[PDB]
Amino acid sequence: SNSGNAMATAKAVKERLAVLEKYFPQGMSWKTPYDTSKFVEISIEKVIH
Amino acid sequence: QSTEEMNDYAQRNVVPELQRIEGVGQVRLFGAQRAMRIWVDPKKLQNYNLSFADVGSALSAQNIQISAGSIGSLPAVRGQTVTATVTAQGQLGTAEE
Amino acid sequence: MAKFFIDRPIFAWVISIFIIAAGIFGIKSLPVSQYPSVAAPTITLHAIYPGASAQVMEGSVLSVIERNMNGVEGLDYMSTSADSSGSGSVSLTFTPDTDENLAQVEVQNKLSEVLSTLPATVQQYGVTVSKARSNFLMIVMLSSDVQSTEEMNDYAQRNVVPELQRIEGVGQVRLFGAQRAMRIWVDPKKLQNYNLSFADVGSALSAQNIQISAGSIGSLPAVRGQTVTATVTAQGQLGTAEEFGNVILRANTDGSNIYLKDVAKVGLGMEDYSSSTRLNGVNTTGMAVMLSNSGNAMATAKAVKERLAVLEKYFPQGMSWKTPYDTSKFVEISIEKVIHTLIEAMVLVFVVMYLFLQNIRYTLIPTIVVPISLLGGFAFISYMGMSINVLTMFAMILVIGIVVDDAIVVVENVERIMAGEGLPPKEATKKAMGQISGAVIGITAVLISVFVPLAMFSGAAGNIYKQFALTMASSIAFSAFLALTLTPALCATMLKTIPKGHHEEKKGFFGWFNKKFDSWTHGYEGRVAKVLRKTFRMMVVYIGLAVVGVFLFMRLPTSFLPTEDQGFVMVSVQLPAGATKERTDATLAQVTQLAKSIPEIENIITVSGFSFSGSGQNMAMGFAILKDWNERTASGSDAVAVAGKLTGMMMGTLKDGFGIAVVPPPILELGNGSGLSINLQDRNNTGHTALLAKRNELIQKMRASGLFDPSTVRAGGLEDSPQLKIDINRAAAAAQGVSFADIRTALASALSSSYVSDFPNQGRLQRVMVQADGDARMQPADILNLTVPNSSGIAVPLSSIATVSWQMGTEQSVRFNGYPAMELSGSPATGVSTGQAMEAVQKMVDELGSGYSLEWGGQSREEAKGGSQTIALYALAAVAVFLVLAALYESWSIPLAVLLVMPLGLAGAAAGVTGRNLFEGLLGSVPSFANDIYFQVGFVTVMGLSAKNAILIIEFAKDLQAQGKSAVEAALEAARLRFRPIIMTSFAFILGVVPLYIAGGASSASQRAIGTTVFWGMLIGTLLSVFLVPLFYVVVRKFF
Amino acid sequence: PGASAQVMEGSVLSVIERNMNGVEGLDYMSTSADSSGSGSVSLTFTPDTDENLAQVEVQNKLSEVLSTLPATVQQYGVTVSKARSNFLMIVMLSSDV
Amino acid sequence: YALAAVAVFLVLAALYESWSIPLAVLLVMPLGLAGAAAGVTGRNLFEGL
Amino acid sequence: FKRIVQRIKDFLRNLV
Repeated sequence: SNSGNAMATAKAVKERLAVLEKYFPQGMSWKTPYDTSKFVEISIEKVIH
Repeated sequence: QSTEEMNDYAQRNVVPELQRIEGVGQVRLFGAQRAMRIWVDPKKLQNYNLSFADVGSALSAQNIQISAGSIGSLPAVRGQTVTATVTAQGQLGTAEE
Repeated sequence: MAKFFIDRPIFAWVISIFIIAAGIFGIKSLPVSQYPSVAAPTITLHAIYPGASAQVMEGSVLSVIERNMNGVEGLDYMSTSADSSGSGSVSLTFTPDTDENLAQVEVQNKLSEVLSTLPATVQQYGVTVSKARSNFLMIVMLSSDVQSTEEMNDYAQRNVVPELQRIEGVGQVRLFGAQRAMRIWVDPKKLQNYNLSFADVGSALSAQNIQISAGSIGSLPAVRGQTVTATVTAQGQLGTAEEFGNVILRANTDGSNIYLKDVAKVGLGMEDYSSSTRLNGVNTTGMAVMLSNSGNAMATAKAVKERLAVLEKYFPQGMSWKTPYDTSKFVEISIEKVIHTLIEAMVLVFVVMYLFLQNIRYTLIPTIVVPISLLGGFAFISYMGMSINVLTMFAMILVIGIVVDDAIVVVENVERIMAGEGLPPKEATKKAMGQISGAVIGITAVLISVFVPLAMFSGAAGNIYKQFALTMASSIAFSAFLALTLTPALCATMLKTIPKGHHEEKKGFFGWFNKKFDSWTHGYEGRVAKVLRKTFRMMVVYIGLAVVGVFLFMRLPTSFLPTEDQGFVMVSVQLPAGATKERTDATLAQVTQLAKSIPEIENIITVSGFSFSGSGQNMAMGFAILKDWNERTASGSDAVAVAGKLTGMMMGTLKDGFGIAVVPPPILELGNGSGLSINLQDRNNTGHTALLAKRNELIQKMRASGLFDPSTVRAGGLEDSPQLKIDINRAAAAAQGVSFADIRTALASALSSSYVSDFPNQGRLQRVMVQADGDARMQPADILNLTVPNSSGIAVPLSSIATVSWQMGTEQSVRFNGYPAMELSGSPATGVSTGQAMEAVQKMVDELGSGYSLEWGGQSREEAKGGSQTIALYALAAVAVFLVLAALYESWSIPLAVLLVMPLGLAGAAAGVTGRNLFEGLLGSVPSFANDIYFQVGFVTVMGLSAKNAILIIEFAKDLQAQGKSAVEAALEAARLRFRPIIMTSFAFILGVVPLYIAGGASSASQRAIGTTVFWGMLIGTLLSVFLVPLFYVVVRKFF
Repeated sequence: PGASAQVMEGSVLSVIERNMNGVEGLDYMSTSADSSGSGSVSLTFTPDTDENLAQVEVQNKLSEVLSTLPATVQQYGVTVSKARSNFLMIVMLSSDV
Repeated sequence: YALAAVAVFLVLAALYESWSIPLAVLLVMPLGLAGAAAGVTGRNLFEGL
Repeated sequence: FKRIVQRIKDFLRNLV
């Protein structure tokens, strides 16, 4: 969203998906193979180091 | 499960939860939720002398929501002790119907 | 700064004049209401779909609207509710710090997207988007006992409502009565006689009652030479029942012209017929007035009453007006209490000051300074955009005492210096202020540090705390600023030198009191020396006291606010399912007479149609307005006692149905904050039966095999009721010409009303409704006598193509966050924290298979969050206090001696609450005190005052040691020096809080809570402090 | 359409105007109706009132009140504008062809 | 005009530690008012003539 | 007018 934050939004999405997994039909999983917040977090960590 | 069933489950359970998350602007499913699909053969319509509009009109006229009402409704005669809700289905829910 | 203003009294006076002016201006421009806004924003939908059941309403309207609401900014949760009344609502709750106006406009813009996908009748009626917030002010009742409720409702809508909403400060006026309408009551027998149908009636009404738009003559693109243009007007609408009865339904070739008036009766009526209201057993028309944001409640109520008194002149014979409830009285009483407490505090301060300092001009300084500090607090409150209400007025009442101390300290120190060294008032003031200035600065910093955390809480509780926090902080800051500038100037100017060499060889009362107080001070110093000589034992005693106080504090009940006698009781009446409005009205008459049998009840308002459980013809409720608090002071005349008496009478009198009387929570907008509220969702859309079975299983698990006080565990809905189910054979209906949509129209007009057109009625449009005669819709056997047209246009009864049988169906449906849900309530068994009970129910819900989730609602949503925020805030507050004291004393270890006084106040408060609870139990009264919001506020107040006293003692002790005295000698001298001011302030503050200890009347529950906490905490803390603070100093100096 | 100035004023403009009382920072109101079935309500706010908050509040109240207004008004809706009445410029276009 | 006079009075009193010096200062405002009013009246008369 | 009634009883539902 305009004025949204990538890292916080991605974390919220992943936590909500983990919570919702408990109600899935049998045999159903979930993945996020594409995620742009990983680069942001890793780069921030490297600069902090 | 096939991609159709999974798409329907996503639209009904996952998408609203995701778009209720803060910072989300839009969620796009690369697919669609389910629907009742009628696949008409024009040759059979010719055989029976019918039309596409006939199919549409028959579907519209025979599948609707009915609001029956109630018995002993609020303006009532003197001595009314029984009130009830009336119900009628009028709607189809399966492909055979 | 003090030295600067001691030489410039007029500059200090000018600054104080500016402060007074700012305070007056702030008071002039403050909103006034009984309570502020504490709940979060909420938007509701309120659609009408006539003639439908809960399932139909839900699936066809509410789910469709709900699905387009995921995406509005700042949405916390969402819910739906449908009943058998033909109306439903969608409720959207929003995260705090969300603009309610923006939320409402966004919800409306989302509704506009899917509005066209709703049933046609829903679109005809429209959907109303509004905000749940209501700034309710009054109820206005019109009673006649001569003319029907239709007449009174019409008169109100036409005359009274427009006049009230033109008054200043009025934000909205709502009429609790249906508008007028043109009603057509069709007899189906006559319809079948003429081979006509309800559809024909509706079509004729719509075709023959319509607006005509002709146009004008000589419109712009006119021929050459045109000189005149005129507007052409033709009226094509009907306005009387005789005109409507002449509508042509069938123009026969012979010219018979079957008219509308020989198949139906046409006359003016109402549009609901659902709800009825009465006042003491007579017909009434109620109105609700809502104050506007930034409005003054007292002024608006007075103006409304004046307007109604003027308008009373033109009422029809028999009609009278009455306003049985008003919220402005509460805030009026609170302001009067503030003024009375201020006057009493001034008188008490004068008395003690004159008793001790032996002069009349010493009493003048507190009198001047305290009101100025209060006015500065008022100015700050206005600047921050708050309002005058009960909570802010209570904060003023409570901060009066501390601002009084802030001046007693300075005046006492100056008077001591003057009497001791014999200096003139100017030199004495300079010396005293040089002594105490830094201590004053540190004390104000500590007070701000302790009060700021109360403004950082979250939720409705945080909103409630913010009032006290901001008001008190501003008052304290201004009091400190005044003590550093204007108090020393007043001391140096208005005082006269004590005759040099005088030993106060007074006569009569003054000499005697001086001698006795000197003996008391000497005895106090001896006891303190005894305490100081043996230090290990006293430290052990202090640890014991602190541990016991902490233990007492932990074992206290937890609550939000104590129920208050707001002056009325509520009654809810519920009858067996399927009962009719006539039986409910009989029961309501019984309830009215029973209320009449109670002297404590002034007016009784009964409303038929809905209850606490919900809507229905078997539901009802009543409002009992009690007499004034003054007329109700003896035992058993309080709201709880009146409710108990009414309930006991009802349980023995009423035959059909049951009634319950209760008192509402202190704040109406904020729902009940007691119990555990459970939402049981169905993720897989199994069905109603499965979810009901799971709810029953969960109820059994909670009650039989849990810890929940089995009594309170019950469902919060409305059990299923028998219904009539029509089964239609598709083949049979197709064999004839019935099209399943003619059935829809026929039933919708026969068993329920139909909204066809709109007509003018003396200037305003009103609905036309066709509902069919009552004789044809009373019995189940009447359903199959209804007729529906064929393709050929002939009437065929429903009996041929349909059957009807009794079934069981849902009476009410609710969704929570987009899934079918059930609602449950509960309460902890005994000594069980809410956290473990919530964990237990979460485990039980997990025990149920997947597809069934859990969600908290109301206060349980906030209580799910741990109490870590409070702990963190108080820990940070303590750290800040430590740092400020270390800066003040230029030490790391001295500040410790000041922190050790916190347990003393905590123990005093907890012991006082426990003891008063036990005493009331002995007297037979049920416990009424808990660890609620007011307890926390009072604890903060007493803790700050004790910290102030300790800080002053430690400051005096430290300086004496630096001069050469040992630690023990310095502590003794500091205690001897601080004895008198501490006695004075304790006396004044304790006796000024005493009135809040015995409070009784309006809002007296919170008053009593604060009074108990403050009184006992202060007394015990001061008694322990005057003996233990020197011990703390000595120990801290010895150790480090 | 089809309503006289009196009907338009008493059925639509008056209803909106009466419900417009209590809006923050409102100075005065006026209405104008005509024989051609058109009408308008003008709300003037005090200076130091920002147009955006007043716009949002006025529109919220208007939506709240529209639930009862006449059917044809609901079909056409109610338009909103907030621009200066007085002219800044007049732009002219001239041609001889 | 009343607020202007009051503000001048209070500021002078705070500046000079008196209640009488500002009172002496305030006595000059009527002279300025008389001058201004006489000037406006006189220019009106002169233009009329 | 059902909507006004719906509003009043929703508030009442909440309190008790």
